[PDB]
Amino acid sequence: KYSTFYEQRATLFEELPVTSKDIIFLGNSITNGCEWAELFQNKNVKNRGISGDICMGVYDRLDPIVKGKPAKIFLLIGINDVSRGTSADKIISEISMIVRKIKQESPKTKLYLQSVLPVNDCYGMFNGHTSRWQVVKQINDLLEPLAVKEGVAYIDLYSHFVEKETGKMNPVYTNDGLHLLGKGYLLWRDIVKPYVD
Amino acid sequence: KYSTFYEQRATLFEELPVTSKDIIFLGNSITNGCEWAELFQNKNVKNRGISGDICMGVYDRLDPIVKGKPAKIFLLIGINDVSRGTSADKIISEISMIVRKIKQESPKTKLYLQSVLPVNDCYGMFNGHTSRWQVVKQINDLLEPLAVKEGVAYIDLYSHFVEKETGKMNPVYTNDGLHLLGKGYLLWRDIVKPYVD
Ligand code: NA
Ligand code: NA
Repeated sequence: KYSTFYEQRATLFEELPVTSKDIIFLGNSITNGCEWAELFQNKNVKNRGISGDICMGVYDRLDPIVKGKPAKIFLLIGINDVSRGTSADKIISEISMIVRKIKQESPKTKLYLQSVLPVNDCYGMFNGHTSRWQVVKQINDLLEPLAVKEGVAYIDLYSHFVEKETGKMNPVYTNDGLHLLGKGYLLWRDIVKPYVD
Repeated sequence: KYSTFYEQRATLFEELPVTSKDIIFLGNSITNGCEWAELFQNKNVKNRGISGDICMGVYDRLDPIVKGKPAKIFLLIGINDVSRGTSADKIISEISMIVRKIKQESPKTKLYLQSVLPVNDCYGMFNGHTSRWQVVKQINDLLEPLAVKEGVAYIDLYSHFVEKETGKMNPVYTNDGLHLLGKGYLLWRDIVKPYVD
């Protein structure tokens, strides 16, 4: 069901042009689930999220995005690779490939690496994801130095969504332990709005 | 997974305002899967689709849409009720409730009833949907008179997507027998673009 949905969205994305004014939100279902243009009241903000996507899935569909030379790319990816048992090291290594590809194909694009969001097992759903809540911090501990090493920005969403007493996502923003309710996207908007306009 | 995703999208929709200039695309995953504003290059076009949605699910979340008094509503719903074994009669009866609610809460809104799209069992997926491909025609045969009886428009997408020799969807537009590839959304755009601008 992922590969067919991936192909549906990816072939649609190849028909929608990307211009140099565009602000791209790129990632998996946490990106897919939002109406980003409405959330920011900005016609230039475009959704390139695909539910279920992994790091190499994003890498393989970069061409219709970088060929447009967009203004900004906000990237949030990785949690689905955690659910497959992939280590934080390999995930960082695959995110590094995405960063280098973008920097070489579109050097004027501003790239923003967003921290992987925390998860919570309290609702008993997506146990492949939520049982590995400790890996989220392992990834972000490596993701921020990668951003500095490559000269791109790092956005700490994690600290605003997490409960410091548990290390898991605050249940007020989620109904399944992984995805966001409307209130979760409003918090996300408040954090990244300065980077958008 | 449907009820949690339904709540995620519905609570997001309650935070996104609807204005009198807006053109709303309302329905299930076939509506959810498109970036409608990009497809028409129109900032006023907004996505209100929810994967898995049924007729009463649409009915129950009408308030944040009709309270904005939008300019146009394009509705495509029903195929998920077919997969649950519901008869065409009851589906038409529930679509009638949606039409009356919209006409009473926002009488200036132009409502466009779109034909249910054909399905195809050739890919062996979504057998609850694709095994009942004959019900699609039963619904559209009742849906067009309902549109005339209520003074709203009926848009025949079915005739452009179907193979006349089979009564099922042309496989060139789908990779699973139910959802659309990018080429399918381009055909949809060509059919309804006159009704949008
Ligand atoms: Na909750
Ligand atoms: Na096909």
